[PDB]
Amino acid sequence: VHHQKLVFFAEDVGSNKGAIIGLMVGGVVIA
Amino acid sequence: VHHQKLVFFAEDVGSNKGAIIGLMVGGVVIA
Amino acid sequence: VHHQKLVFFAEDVGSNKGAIIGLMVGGVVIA
Amino acid sequence: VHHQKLVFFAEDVGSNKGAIIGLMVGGVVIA
Amino acid sequence: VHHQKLVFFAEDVGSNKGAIIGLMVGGVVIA
Amino acid sequence: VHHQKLVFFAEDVGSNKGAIIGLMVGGVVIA
Amino acid sequence: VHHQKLVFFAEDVGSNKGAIIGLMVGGVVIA
Amino acid sequence: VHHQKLVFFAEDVGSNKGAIIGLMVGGVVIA
Repeated sequence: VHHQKLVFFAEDVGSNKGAIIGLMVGGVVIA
Repeated sequence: VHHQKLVFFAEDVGSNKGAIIGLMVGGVVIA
Repeated sequence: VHHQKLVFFAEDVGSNKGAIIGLMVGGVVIA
Repeated sequence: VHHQKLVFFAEDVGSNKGAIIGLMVGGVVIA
Repeated sequence: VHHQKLVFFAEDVGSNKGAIIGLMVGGVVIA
Repeated sequence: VHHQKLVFFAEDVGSNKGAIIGLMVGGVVIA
Repeated sequence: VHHQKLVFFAEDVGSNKGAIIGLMVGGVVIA
Repeated sequence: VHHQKLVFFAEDVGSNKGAIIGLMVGGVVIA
C-alpha cells in the first residue's frame, strides 16, 4: 500500500502474446 | 494507497495481444 | 488515495488488443 | 482523492481495441 | 432468450452475505 | 439461450457466506 | 446454450463458506 | 453446450469450507 507499481503489458514492442488466470497475492477472505 | 501507478496496456507499439481474468491483490471480503 | 495514476489503453500506437475481467484491489465489502 | 489522473483510451493512434468489465478499487459497500 | 429465469438473492431466510464481481456469459463485444 | 436458469444465492437458509470473482462462460470478445 | 442450469450457493442449509476465483469454461478470446 | 449442469456449493448441509482457484476446461485463447 505504501508503494505499488502494478504494471502489465506495458512498453511492449513487436509481437507479444500471453494470458493471466487467477493469481492471488495477499488479501483476506472469509473472516 | 500512498502511491499507486496501476497501468495496463500502456505505451504499446506494434501488435500486442493478451487478457486478464480474476487477479486479486489485498482487500477484505466477508467480514 | 494520496497519489494514483490509474491509466489503461493509453499512448497506444499500432494494433493493440486485450480485455480485463474482474480484477479487484483493496476495498471493503460485506461489513 | 489528493491527486488522481484516471485516464482511459487517451492519446490513442492507429487501431486500438479492448474492453473493461467490473474492476473495483477501494471503496466501501454494505456497512 | 427463449426461456430465462435469472434470479439472485431470492427466497432468502435468515442471514445471508455475498457479492458478485464481473461474471460474463455469452454476448458479443468488439466486432 | 434456449433454456437457462442462472440462479445464485437462492433458497438460502441459515448463515451463508461466499464470493464470486471473474468467471466467464462462452461468449466472444475481440473479433 | 441448448440447456444450462448454472446454479451456485443454492439450497444451502446451515453454515457454508467458500470462494470462486477465475474459472473459465469454453468461450473465445483474442481472435 | 448441448447439456450443462455447472453446479457448485449446492445442497450443502452443516459446515462446509473450500476454495477454487484458476481451473480451466476447454475454450480457445490467443488465436
